[PDB]
Amino acid sequence: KAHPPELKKFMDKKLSLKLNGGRHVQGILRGFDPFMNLVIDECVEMATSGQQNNIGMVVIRGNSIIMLEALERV
Amino acid sequence: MEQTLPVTVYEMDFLADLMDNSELIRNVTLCGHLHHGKTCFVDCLIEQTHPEIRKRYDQDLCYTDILFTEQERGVGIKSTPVTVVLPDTKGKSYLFNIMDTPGHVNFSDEVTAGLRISDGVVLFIDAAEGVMLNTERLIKHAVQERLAVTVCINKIDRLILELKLPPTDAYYKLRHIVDEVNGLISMYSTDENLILSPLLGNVCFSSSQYSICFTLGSFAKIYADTFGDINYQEFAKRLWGDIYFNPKTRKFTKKAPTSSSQRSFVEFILEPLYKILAQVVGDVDTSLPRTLDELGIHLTKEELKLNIRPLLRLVCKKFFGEFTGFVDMCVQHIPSPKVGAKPKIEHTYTGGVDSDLGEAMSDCDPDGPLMCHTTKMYSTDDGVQFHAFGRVLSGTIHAGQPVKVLGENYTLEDEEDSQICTVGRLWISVARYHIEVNRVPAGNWVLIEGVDQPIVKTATITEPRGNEEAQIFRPLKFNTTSVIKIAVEPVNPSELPKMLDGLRKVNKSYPSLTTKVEESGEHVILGTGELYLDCVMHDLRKMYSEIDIKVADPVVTFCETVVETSSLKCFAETPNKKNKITMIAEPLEKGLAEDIENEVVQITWNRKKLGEFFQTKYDWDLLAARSIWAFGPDATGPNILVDDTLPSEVDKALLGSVKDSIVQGFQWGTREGPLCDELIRNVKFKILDAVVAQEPLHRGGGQIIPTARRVVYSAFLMATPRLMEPYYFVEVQAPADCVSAVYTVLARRRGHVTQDAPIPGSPLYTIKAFIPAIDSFGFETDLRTHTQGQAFSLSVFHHWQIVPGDPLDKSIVIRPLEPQPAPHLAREFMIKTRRRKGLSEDVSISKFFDDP
Amino acid sequence: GKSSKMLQHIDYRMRCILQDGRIFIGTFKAFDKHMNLILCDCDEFRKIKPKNSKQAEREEKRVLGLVLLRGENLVSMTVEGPPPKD
Amino acid sequence: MVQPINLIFRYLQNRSRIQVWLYEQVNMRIEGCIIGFDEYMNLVLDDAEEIHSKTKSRKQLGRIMLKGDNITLLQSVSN
Amino acid sequence: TYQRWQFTLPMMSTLYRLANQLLTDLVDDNYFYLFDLKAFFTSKALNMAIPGGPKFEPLVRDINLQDEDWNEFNDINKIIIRQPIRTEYKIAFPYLYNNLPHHVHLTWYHTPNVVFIKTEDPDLPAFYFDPLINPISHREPLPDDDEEFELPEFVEPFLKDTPLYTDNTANGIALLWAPRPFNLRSGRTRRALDIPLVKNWYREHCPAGQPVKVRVSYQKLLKYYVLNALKHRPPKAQKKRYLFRSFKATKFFQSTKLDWVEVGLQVCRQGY
Amino acid sequence: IGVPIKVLHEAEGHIVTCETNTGEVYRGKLIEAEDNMNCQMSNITVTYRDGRVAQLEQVYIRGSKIRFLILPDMLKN
RNA sequence: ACUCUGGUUUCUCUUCAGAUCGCAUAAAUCUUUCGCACUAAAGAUUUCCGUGGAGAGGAACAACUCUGAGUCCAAUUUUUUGAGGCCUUGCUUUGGCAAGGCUA
Repeated sequence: KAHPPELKKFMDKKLSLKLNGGRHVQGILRGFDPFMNLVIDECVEMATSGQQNNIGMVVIRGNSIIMLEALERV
Repeated sequence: MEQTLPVTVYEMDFLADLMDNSELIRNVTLCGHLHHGKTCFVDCLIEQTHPEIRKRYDQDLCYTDILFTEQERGVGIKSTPVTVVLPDTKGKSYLFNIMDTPGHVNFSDEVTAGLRISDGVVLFIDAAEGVMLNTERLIKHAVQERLAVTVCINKIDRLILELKLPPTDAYYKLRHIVDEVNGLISMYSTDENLILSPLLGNVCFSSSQYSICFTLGSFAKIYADTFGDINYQEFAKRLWGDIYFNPKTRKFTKKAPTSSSQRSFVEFILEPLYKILAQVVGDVDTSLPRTLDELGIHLTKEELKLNIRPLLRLVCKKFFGEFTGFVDMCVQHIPSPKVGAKPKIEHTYTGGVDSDLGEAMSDCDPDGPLMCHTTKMYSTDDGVQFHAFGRVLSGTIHAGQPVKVLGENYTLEDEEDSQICTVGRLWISVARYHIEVNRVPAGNWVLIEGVDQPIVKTATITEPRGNEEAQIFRPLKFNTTSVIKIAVEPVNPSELPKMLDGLRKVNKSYPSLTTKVEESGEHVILGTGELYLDCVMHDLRKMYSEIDIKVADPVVTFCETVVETSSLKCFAETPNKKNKITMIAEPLEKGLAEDIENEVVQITWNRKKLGEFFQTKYDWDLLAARSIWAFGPDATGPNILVDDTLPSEVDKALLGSVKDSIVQGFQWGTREGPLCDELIRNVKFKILDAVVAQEPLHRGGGQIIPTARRVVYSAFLMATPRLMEPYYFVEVQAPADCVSAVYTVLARRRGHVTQDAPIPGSPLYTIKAFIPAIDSFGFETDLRTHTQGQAFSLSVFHHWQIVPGDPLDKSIVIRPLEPQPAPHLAREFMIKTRRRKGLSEDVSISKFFDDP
Repeated sequence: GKSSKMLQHIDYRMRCILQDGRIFIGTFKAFDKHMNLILCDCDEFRKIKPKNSKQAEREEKRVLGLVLLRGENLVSMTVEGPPPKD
Repeated sequence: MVQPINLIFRYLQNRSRIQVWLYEQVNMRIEGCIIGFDEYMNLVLDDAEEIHSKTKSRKQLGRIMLKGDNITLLQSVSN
Repeated sequence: TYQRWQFTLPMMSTLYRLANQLLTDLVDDNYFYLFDLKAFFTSKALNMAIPGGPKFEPLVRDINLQDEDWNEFNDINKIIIRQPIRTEYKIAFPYLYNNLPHHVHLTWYHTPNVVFIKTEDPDLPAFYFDPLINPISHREPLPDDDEEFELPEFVEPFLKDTPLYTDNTANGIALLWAPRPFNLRSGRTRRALDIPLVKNWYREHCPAGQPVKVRVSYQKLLKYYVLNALKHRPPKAQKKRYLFRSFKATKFFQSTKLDWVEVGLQVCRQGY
Repeated sequence: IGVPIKVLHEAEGHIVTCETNTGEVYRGKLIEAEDNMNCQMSNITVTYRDGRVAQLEQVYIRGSKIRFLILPDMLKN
């Protein structure tokens, strides 16, 4: 038990993620954890106005994870 | 549907719904050597799927051997495909289009039929006997067939209880088996990704005799159920191999610690199995309850009072539960029909994958044109009607639909072989009790009923009034070639029409069976071996044509062959003297015949690729290799037609106007042969020159082809010819104490023991030989009789060798009942063939020549 | 000790109103400890539950098939009747 | 394979000023230098300040304890 | 009533050890190829003779060789002869090497060889690589240990306490391959006369170098067995009336117990 | 083993839809139906609550924001 | 682990059994078969040699061993809450309903 999420196929691939509060980010998955904490290397968050701000590698928790969409071939 | 089916764990509606899905159907064939355990493994699968059907304590419930010949003879006769829904390791339920092919080397035709209606092959290897001749042949054929492969190891109970090797030695034997399988794979594979290993998840360890199927993932999941909170995938990734486990660090170390830690697999997989099998089979009465409590299984007083073997089977079935590991491995390796649609279309489907119809077929969309394909044609219980069997590459075949069943030669230019029929009342692919259905989605295996009228060997059912630009799926290419011939005639000639109707039916039934009537009126039917033809007769005289038929003595289909070069230039002229062709014969360079016959040198390629492959590999002149005309008798034929006409004397365009006729004549001649009316192999007929008239009325047409055949026969006769006979490789597996008797038996059949070697881990050696097929009739009975029933052997036509003597030798007498000596074989063979075929008893070098 | 409260409504047509406000009426053929329900022949209606509606009884009714209602958004459930033979 | 826990531990050991977004509330987040983290996602942020993107105001609170449920995403910042 | 005989594994092992002299000590039934009941039935039905087996009168009268006159499919001047097809090669493949094989029972193909290394010394362990078994030549992308593949402290093999060998383990594994009464562990007490202790000897191939009288006796015994087997009409459904129990119910009979010698002497006097 | 997790694991290989708590409905082939409600599809059509529909070559929604899932009930009978 | 119809042995009778009724094997009659039938085959029939299934009755000692049955989870991913409030539009069953935009 205590298996991690499906981050092996999406690891090292540029894809988008939806975070809570209406947040949208795009980056490469550098790894995942068992509590849904994933590492987004070279992450860029798209604001509601249209502009995107690059925040670099960040840690995303699994509670506010809405859905991930692979932007490349998996 | 208002049908009737035996009780099953799944639901018939659920099965139909799963079939409607396009990416969850497993099209697999359980290829495996003779008596490896394939049929018993399918029986275990059925027993899990069908609760009512259970195996008897002594006689195994062979639910995949429907035919009586397979029921009593013991060896599997034909493939009984089963389509059943079984769960997986994770829990998702798939459906499997299994096809339990037989293991006999003679019955390789059914295996070849199965692969064209499947996406992957599950090779079966017996643990005790390792790889065998049939196993290696099936591996080579499957890899050449471009299908996924998943080797599984069965009969582990033999190692655990009969052979009694220690667990470390058991792992050593298993690793050697896997290494040999991988090495054999790499000999013919193309992509390096085609690797097999328990670490890669493409290996299963089963025991059909006791239902002990498992794998790394499944058995790690068994630990997970027993312990909990264990990462089954990652842990199983460390459960196999040379790495040893270190209890002190609670981690698996690549370098073996403590100097006494066995491999991970032996430590965790083999040990428990050994312990449980030893407790069940050796100490049941004393320590049966404690071991059962430790393992968790509970058995009632009645269940624990069984015999040792059924009790062991029950305990193993309780311990391992369902065969989840096999399904998981098949899902992992063998792709879905939609995933594998493109490889199938590229390989077997004709007309090209890049074509529009090819693209539609590759899409594998049920809402598309119907382009199904039926490999095998099964027979009804009564033996009157035939039920074609195949898998739908596209569309959805439904009962009562009108279809256009394209035959085995329904080309695009000449659709004359098409027969517009009305398929109807089709069932699902069950083993012992078929289940009806209304439609058949693209991907499932459909047993149509009504399209059997034009379906002789193989056919592709299409959609009438549409798909006008369609092709017929490529005809099957069998592993080995049939060389045995047997004339058959009814005892009472009154019932001849019944016997010939039965012969047509049995020709339809057996894929590789070849039947014909020669100029002598004999009803010759071919066949791979000896037991093959015995089964053919036991079906012909007792199932289809209930009359009694008399079968002559078996023979071997000899083939012509030229040794020396052409004696002189043969000047053959067409009727009315409008054309005068000339051809010079020459034997083909060694290896080129086997390269063409293996489809390596494919004339289908363009001029550049064929020219390069001829100038480089065959060392042919860059100008000589650029004038090839045809490929002898067949598309893949051992003869090469070369346009050796000098341009200074012969116009290229004028020769091209007769090029088609010349190629057709050369093909007909190479199919016929000048010596014994047999196929001519290992020759290179080159047209030295030719005279061609202008008008097509005078030149070509119906005059060039007979002149071409005459010139070909004259060229193949002028050059010193020699008959050839099939030599069948025999791999006798006998105890090392009896290998001397095996060598002694093969001495009296003009055959040399090519290689003797012991089986790694098994006391029985595996002697390999090459006995000519002509004198190989009954060799199995002698080998198993001179050894008091302790040796079994098989056969397969490896190659052809020249007859010891000379065919055109009029100085050698013959005898009616005395076997001709070694030097007097070729002339005797030629004379007896020309007499049996009823042709003229004399074939002189000036028979078909122009001057006589 | 018994646990028959989930088995009494199992296999019968129940109409459950979740926390989102929709009412799913279908054959409750699946259950679990986390409140995950399985509705065979389930119809979801978000306008109003039709119970003797004079103007209309089906408003915004969508058929799903094998609907899987998660237990995280479950609020309450109501039994409508027994299941059919098929 | 860089996990999120190892990256959070490296950001806590580096003492860099990182910004964390509120879970279910993107209008206001926190920013500061976290000295260490806990097992329940609660970190001890030194010189933490609440920055609201709607009003463009920053209110500093000092050494704060950020719970793992209130913070949804955390990114790197230069200041 | 003595209807069930279910003994423990060591008891059956001791019984087999005390009776291994009369047992044929076979493993695979393939050693009786073309010498089984089906083979004998096929030989008798085909008017042929297996050299090691019996021969009976033909089931169907066979016409003479001259009855046919050089038919197109029977011309000797066309058949290529390499080896003479013996009666064994015809009884083995009846459908391919015998014209008109009416009522010819087929025989089972070779079952896989039972490669069971029989024990020879109790001192050696149970699962040991015996010298008879051919040695295995010891010549895997194993993942590195740098990961965190750590197992819980409670994870252990299922039978860590259970040994891989036992005193009765080797003996128990021996009884797997044995004559049928030894193979089973629970049986019904058959009648004394219904247990032939010498049938397996006759059924096997005759011992080498036996005199002509012994070979003829073996052939006659095989003929009697084949006759009793081919005529094995299943028994009919009786009403299950016991003549002995009926006479016991009759008031004109008493019951007692006496030695077989005394009863035999009394029976001899009564017969006189 | 739950009945819903077993139906999600056995629902792989066929077409099904999954609606989240925010109204995002992704319909397609359930490539991965994990026990933690993680639904991974390939070439899934995702329609949001506003009405805009798009296609994703590989989408993966976590089980924390799962509202409902409609799969084919033919495998249940 | 709470309780519960449920003991085996043995004797007798009836009835059914084409299952290798029996991991054994005989006898007799007829029929066809060549003789000129212990030394012979085939087909059938019948009686024994003695079984299994079920039922019924009886006397010995087990009363529930047995088995079948009636009987420790608050901190992500479901059940110990991102929880409550503001405005607009159509109907107001003037309670509020459905949707959209915000503070939390």
